[PDB]
Parts: sequence; C-alpha cells; structure tokens
Amino acid sequence: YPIFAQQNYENPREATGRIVCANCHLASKPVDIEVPQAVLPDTVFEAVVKIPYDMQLKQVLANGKKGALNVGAVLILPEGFELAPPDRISPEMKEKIGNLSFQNYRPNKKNILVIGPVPGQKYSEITFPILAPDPATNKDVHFLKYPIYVGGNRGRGQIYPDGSKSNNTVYNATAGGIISKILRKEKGGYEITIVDASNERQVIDIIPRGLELLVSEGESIKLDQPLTSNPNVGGFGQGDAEIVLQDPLR
Ligand code: HEC
Repeated sequence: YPIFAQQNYENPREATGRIVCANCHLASKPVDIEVPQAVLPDTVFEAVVKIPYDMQLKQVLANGKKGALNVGAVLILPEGFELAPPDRISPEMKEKIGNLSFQNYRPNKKNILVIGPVPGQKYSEITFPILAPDPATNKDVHFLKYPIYVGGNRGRGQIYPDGSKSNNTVYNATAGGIISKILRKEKGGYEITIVDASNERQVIDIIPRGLELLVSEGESIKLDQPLTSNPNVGGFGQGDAEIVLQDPLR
C-alpha cells in the first residue's frame, strides 16, 4: 500500500533508482507517464500516469476468494513543484481527476505525491494536477529541464512490513524429501508433511487458501521447490519523464 512505504522509507527512491514499492511488489509490469514537453511559471499542468493491465484478471484476495485489482502510484517531482490548489483546478480537469485524494508522501515532502489504493476498473490512468513553480518567487528553482519519476502498482503485494509473505505469492518447500501426506483443510488450505529422508527429519509446510498445489503425495521435492502455482497477476513498474520549466520570454 502507499502507506507502507510512507510509514517506513523516508524517501521513496533508493540509490539504485528503484522505488521502494518494488521491495514487496515483486512482479514487474509496465507504467507510462505523459507530461507536457515544457510549462510556464505558476501554471497548472497534468501528469497522467497509466498503469495498464488485462482487466479480465482476478487476483487472490486476502481471504482466498478471487477479485479485481486496485491501483496506486507515487509521483516524485522536482522541489518547488506541488499539488495544484483547488481554486486553480479547472472544471474540465476536476471531472478528469474523479474524486481522488492525492496525499503528500510526508508533510515536508510537498513534491512527492501518493494516491491509492483506488479501484483499477476506474483508475488505470490517473491525472495528477501539478502547479509549476516560479523562479522569480523561489531562488532555488530555475528554468531548466527537470526529471519526474513515477512508480505504479496494480494488485496485492507479496511481502508485508514485518517480512511475512501474503497468500499472493509462491509457497516453497522448506525441506527436500518425499511428501508423505497432504491434508486438505476443512475451510481451505493445506498441511504438507515432508520426510527429509536425508536428514531423518519430518517438516510440515502449511499452505493458505486461494492457492493450488503443484505436488502429489509420494513425490520427491527439493528444498525451495515451489509447492503451489504463482497466484500473482499484478505488478509494479516505474518510468520517468523530463519537463522543461520555460522562461516566458526566450
Ligand atoms: C511492503 C512493506 C510494501 C510496500 C513498501 C508497498 N506495498 Fe503495496 N501492498 C503490499 C501488500 C502485502 C499488499 C497487500 C495487502 C493485502 O493484504 O491485501 C499491498 C497492496 C497494495 C495495493 C492494493 C492492491 C489491491 O487491492 O489490489 C496497492 C494499490 C499497493 N499496495 C500499492 C503500492 C505502492 C504504489 C507502493 C509504493 C509507494 C506500495 N504499495 C508499497 C506491500 C507493500
């Protein structure tokens, strides 16, 4: 969720250039951003982010049932650029932004905006209303070409803030061996007993509901061998743009 990165990464872009959602949102899937080539001081412009996916896809929801995807994004602007105020947003633009609430990544970072989770059917392309700064009123903003970075995610992530896996990832055998028993559970899920004949050790790997097994009793499994399908139909991607803050003369 945008809140898990905000709660524990102070800045969303790491030194490698990867945005921190990729730490738990593990599949890669394309993101796009259109931004005007150039903008004038103190004018509103739109940055439109596309987070595309095949919409007949159903993911495994937190309780085993299958459902639709939700989308979220993090937009990293230059310092000085910020969310356009309501009075400066046009009516033709206010129906375009639906009724999204863009939040600041942290109150002091006015130039990093997050939005989501919002339903994917409705918001696969999102319009962020940005106000361009004015050099004459800000001594560190110049007429220059500026980088803009976006991260876009659709679907539930794989790892939670404490390091726990969710049920929207592969479950791997914690031991090699032969499966001696597979107990299909009452309300869903499985209990798999592995006899690691090599270590004379018995281990039981538990599998959550919404996942289907790739293994049979009597089969030899290796350590970390996938025991289930990969149920993840979503993914995170990132992209970048360059904008020219333009002198109103030449
Ligand atoms: C790990 C600590 C994570 C970070 C950092 C981010 N996300 Fe995440 N996200 C994570 C999990 C485990 C889940 C699933 C929660 C559940 O049980 O359902 C999510 C979910 C989302 C969603 C909703 C998906 C849906 O309902 O279909 C979105 C839109 C989402 N996350 C976006 C997102 C973005 C853009 C992030 C970077 C700023 C981000 N997440 C970070 C785990 C983690």
